[PDB]
Order: sequence, then structure tokens, then C-alpha cells
Amino acid sequence: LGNLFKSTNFQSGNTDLVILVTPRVVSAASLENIRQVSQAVEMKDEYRNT
Amino acid sequence: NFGIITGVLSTINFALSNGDAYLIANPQLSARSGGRTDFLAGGQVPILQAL
Repeated sequence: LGNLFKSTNFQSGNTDLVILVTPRVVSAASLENIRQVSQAVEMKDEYRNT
Repeated sequence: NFGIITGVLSTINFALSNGDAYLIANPQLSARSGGRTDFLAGGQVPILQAL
């Protein structure tokens, strides 16, 4: 019953953050470059089909 | 002419308040010996600062 004679203000929250990196010695034929090249091909095909 | 005119006034107070606040900040960094690392998790506000 005391809530009829009382007012409450409540705040709560949290933030999570991670930053991580990965270096690799590559060439133009390396897997890291090939995947990005193939991603661009799919981007062009998706544009063409709309 | 002799006399007096006077009076009193009053105010009643029954205020009552409480407050709590908690915070923990746990940032973690990595750096190499002889190097330096800086980290910011927040914002920026504009300030007028001219010669």
C-alpha cells in the first residue's frame, strides 16, 4: 500500500564492446583476397537481377 | 493615534528523499613492450575555443 505515497525512478543498463584484429601475409592468390573478389562478383550479379 | 497591526505566517514541510547509484567499468587493453595503446569508449561534445 505504500506505493500510493511514494514515487520511484529507476535506471539500469550495460554496454559490451570487443575490438580484435588478425594480420596475415598474403598474395593476390591467397584465400583472404579470393573471398573478397568472389564477394564482388555476387554483388554485381545481385544488382543485375533487380 | 496609538495602536498596533501585526501577524504571523507559517509553512509546513514533510519532504523525504533517498538515492543510490552503482557503476563498474572494466576496460582491457593490449600493448607491446616499449609501445603505447589508447582507448576511448564514449563520445565527443563541441566546445568553442578560439584565440
